[PDB]
Amino acid sequence: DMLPRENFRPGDRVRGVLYSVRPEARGAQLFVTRSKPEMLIELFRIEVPEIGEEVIEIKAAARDPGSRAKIAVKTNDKRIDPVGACVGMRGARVQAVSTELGGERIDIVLWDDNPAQFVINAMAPADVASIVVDEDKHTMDIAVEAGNLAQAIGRNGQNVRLASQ
Amino acid sequence: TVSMRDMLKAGVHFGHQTRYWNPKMKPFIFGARNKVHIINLEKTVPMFNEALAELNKIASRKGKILFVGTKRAASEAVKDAALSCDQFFVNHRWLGGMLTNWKTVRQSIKRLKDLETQSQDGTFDKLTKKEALMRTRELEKLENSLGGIKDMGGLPDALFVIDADHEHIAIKEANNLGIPVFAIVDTNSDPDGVDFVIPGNDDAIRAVTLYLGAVAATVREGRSQ
Amino acid sequence: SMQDPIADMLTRIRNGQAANKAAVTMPSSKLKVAIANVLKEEGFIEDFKVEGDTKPELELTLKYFQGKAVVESIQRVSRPGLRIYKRKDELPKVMAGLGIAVVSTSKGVMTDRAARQAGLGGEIICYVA
Amino acid sequence: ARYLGPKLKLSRREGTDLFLKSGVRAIDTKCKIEQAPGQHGARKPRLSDYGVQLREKQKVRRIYGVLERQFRNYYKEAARLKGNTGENLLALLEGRLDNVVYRMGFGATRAEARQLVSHKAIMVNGRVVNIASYQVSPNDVVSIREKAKKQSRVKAALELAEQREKPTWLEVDAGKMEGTFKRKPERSDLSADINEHLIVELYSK
Amino acid sequence: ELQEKLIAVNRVSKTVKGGRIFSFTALTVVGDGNGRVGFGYGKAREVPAAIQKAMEKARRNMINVALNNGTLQHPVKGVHTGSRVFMQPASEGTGIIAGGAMRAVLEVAGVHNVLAKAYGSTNPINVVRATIDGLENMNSPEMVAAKRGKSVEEIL
RNA sequence: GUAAAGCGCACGCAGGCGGUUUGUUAAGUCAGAUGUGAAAUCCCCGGGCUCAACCUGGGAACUGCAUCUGAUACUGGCAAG
Repeated sequence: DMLPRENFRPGDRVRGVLYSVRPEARGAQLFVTRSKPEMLIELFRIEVPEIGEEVIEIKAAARDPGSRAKIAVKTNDKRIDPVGACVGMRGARVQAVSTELGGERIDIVLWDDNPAQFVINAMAPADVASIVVDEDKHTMDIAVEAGNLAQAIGRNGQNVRLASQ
Repeated sequence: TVSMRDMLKAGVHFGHQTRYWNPKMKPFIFGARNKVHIINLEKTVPMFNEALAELNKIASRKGKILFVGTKRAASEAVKDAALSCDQFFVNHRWLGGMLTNWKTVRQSIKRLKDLETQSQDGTFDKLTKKEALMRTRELEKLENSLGGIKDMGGLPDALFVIDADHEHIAIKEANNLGIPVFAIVDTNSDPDGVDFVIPGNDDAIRAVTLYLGAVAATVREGRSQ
Repeated sequence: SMQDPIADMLTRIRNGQAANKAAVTMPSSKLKVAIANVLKEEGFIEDFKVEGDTKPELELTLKYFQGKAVVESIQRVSRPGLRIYKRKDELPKVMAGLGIAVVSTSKGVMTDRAARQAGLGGEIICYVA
Repeated sequence: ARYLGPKLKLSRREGTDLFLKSGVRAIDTKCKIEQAPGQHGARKPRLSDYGVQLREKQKVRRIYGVLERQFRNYYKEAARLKGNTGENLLALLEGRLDNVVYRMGFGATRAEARQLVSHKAIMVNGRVVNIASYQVSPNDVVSIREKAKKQSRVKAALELAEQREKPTWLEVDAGKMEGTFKRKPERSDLSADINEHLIVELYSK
Repeated sequence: ELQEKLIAVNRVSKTVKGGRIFSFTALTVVGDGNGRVGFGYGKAREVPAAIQKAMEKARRNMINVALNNGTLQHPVKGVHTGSRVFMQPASEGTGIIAGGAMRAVLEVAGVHNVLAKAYGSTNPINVVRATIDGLENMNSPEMVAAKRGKSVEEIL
């Protein structure tokens, strides 16, 4: 349930969503898993003041935990910077929120009315010349230059997986 | 979807007296019978249809609709409409800054919820009689005000309104935030704040009901889709 | 008394634009007609229509793009009180070229750019933006 | 006609390293480069709009070692000339003979270069030029004369330069001790930290 | 990414039975160095709080401005209350030639090159508003083309 | 309108401005040319004093005035409506 590389030590606090109490010998004990996207989602909910008041809505939160993450959010018709409000001063929300995950590489991303734009805005940070998504079998096909492709793919397809997810 | 004949039967075509009109409603007016303004059903119907379509579309993307009507004649009906399509509503007085000042009103909602829980799920009873009474009163107050919107969570993605002049505060709020507005707008009302104006009789009960029902149906359809 | 007809026409147009009037009618004159034509060419109005024999009425049909009016500004420059004549080098550029300046030249009334192209200046009637 | 005082003080005042000392020893070791000069150094309240501009102007002036009237004249010239004003000004500044020499690497500091120029060490197209403000043109070869070629300081300067990045707009020969001013530098070739625009604004009061 | 400049801060008083209650008004303006600008006017008993409020205000209700490269698209007048403002597009290198509150708004907006005079009143709050208005009204060539039913080459 | 500022109200000479159509004129207006608008100064590209100031070659400019030849939409004159 923990990170692969991030090793905890005593004196370090950890916040997580607990999900099970399995009855062991001589009574049960609490168990958590501080690696889900629920953890970063609630962390940004406790972080952003516009998240509670419905000025902006969190459309999708996608995380490869500890490694790399991309969440797409939009403003609920206020002409408001969702990345600027969910970022704080100089990243001072999300770079603090990444400290909740233990070093997450998180990207707040834009989203628009039509789903096509959302998918095109979920390919950041990478430009997209054209996108041919299949209307039948959910198989959006994005096409651009090699330079953007590398950034649109990432290490083990993180960006692709994130966007796809 | 909704026919012209039905509308006529309801009393949509009737408007307010000529001295109380707004000249911004001059396009939607047809004529004046017995010194009372008649709304043009030829211009109304298509607009209404369009509005309905829009609503349906909104529903389809899991949009939150808010039904506003604080006339007190059609308070019962609007609530019913809301509940049929399991959507939210404000059938009693609109709290000034319900949407613009959501974050404060979110606290109120929470409080109300807590009160409800105390009333129902706790089953504790054993409370000082005056205090208990006070609590009950508070609960009643909350229910009346924020009963429909308690499960709304955030802000709505569209706003259906039964009277534009009466609910101008709501409309204004929706404009400031940019929420789409779907107002029923009689001849006395102002259509400028409204996005999807519906020229029709706000006052008559049957007409109001008709307006509600179709909308509800469309929302349901959207949900189904 | 009525002293400047072109000016009056311009004013009328402006008022129409303000008040969201579809079409604006006025008593016709040749110069006025020419101006209207020019405007149409430059795309600030939809169409103009003169009608009548004894006392004909010019009717312009105003244009509205995305709610708001097309004729953002429209000022007389020459006026009976104080006439303005420009030489082809001194001809203005309204809104840094985005607007037009109606200028009456020896070869008829035309936009400023047109006049420049021709190689001639004249009486500057109005700026339109 | 020259600033003869403490050089590092100026740098401190500015905030940045102005390159007023050779660069053998790092500036942080020689002085408290972060702390401003004088009794009230540690205190640092945010400056005014005018003040920032003034500071910027000073920085540039300090860097090249140009007094105010001269600077003003240069600015005026730039304004007169076609193209971007600040850029033009920068180019003009660069064009100074002493500056060019420094760039080449015959002077450790700009001051040193200036001194050399003064003392009839440098030639421009085989003619001894003594003026530090002399605007060196494109394709104008500039060299150390045979008398001053034996000096140990010159070689040291060259060495220092070699450690320092080479400018693209020149071409210098260490053995021959002659450099060709190939072209007037582009803005991209110069340092990005200099806000020329502020300077321009200051004089456009 | 957003840059934010506190233009002015002013102490304002309210007389009460006891004496004078003082407070502070902060006028700020924020922009992304492109078209987007927004001013905010915040008020509080202490300065920093007021400033913060102003900033918050600014960050919502922004406005877009069509910018031809670093400068404006054509000379534009903007008025609001006493402050009437003229601003004129200018060649690369010239810098923001403008005074006070007006300058700040321009800078955030990401205009680099302007010639701008503030006639009339120079009351910061009004003048910034005026500037904003001017920016807002200013139409682009493309926009004008769209309006008029023409191509961009027809307009030049 | 309330900040300084609408004659107390009219008639009315001089003056200013003048609905609409056609014709004509070509005064205003515009175009081109010619003559002139001293040199220096200013500005542009150059050259010479080591650089600069300074000196200096050529240009541009001197927004005007006069005359000649056109243009005639607009303003004016004259003639008819």
